[PDB]
Amino acid sequence: MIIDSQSVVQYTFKIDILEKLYKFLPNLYHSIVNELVEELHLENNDFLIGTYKDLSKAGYFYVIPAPGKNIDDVLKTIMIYVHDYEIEDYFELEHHHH
Amino acid sequence: MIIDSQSVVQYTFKIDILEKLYKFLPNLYHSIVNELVEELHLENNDFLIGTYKDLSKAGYFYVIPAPGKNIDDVLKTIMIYVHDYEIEDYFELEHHHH
Repeated sequence: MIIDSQSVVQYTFKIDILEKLYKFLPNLYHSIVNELVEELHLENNDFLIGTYKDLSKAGYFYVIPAPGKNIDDVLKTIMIYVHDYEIEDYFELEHHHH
Repeated sequence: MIIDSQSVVQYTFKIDILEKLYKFLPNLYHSIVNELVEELHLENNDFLIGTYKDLSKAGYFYVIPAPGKNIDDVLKTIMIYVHDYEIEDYFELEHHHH
């Protein structure tokens, strides 16, 4: 059974480029964020990550590192996966939307 | 970047039959607990689980459910995997050790 409990930290990590993608191509944003979260979970066993329900927090992720896992290492891993989508590419065509 | 943080709960779940296995067949215990943790992580994406470094806590696991995940559901899942090892079997032969 459960015999004890203690507080652990849950971080809110803002990923600027994803928040901006959401503002411009929300549907693409949804696709990328869900593959991102799935792949991070499939390839990493030492942290939890997820989106928030509030759309005002689109682009923000909750992050919970396992005991003994360095939060800053988790962020580096998340960003490596994020950079791989080369989201910068999309903003180059945003002007067609004016 | 990190823009906020909050406290989340980390539970200590004692698994009696594993604690008892550790007391009698520590090496088997080590093998089972490490496959258990690996399989729970591979097949479940909504909670973190792990052993503690203190051997006095052998048989106890830290458990951190993702936001919105019901801790009691996590325990049921853990026990399903634990029961599958049929650890009761081992204690039947413990008397040969007297």
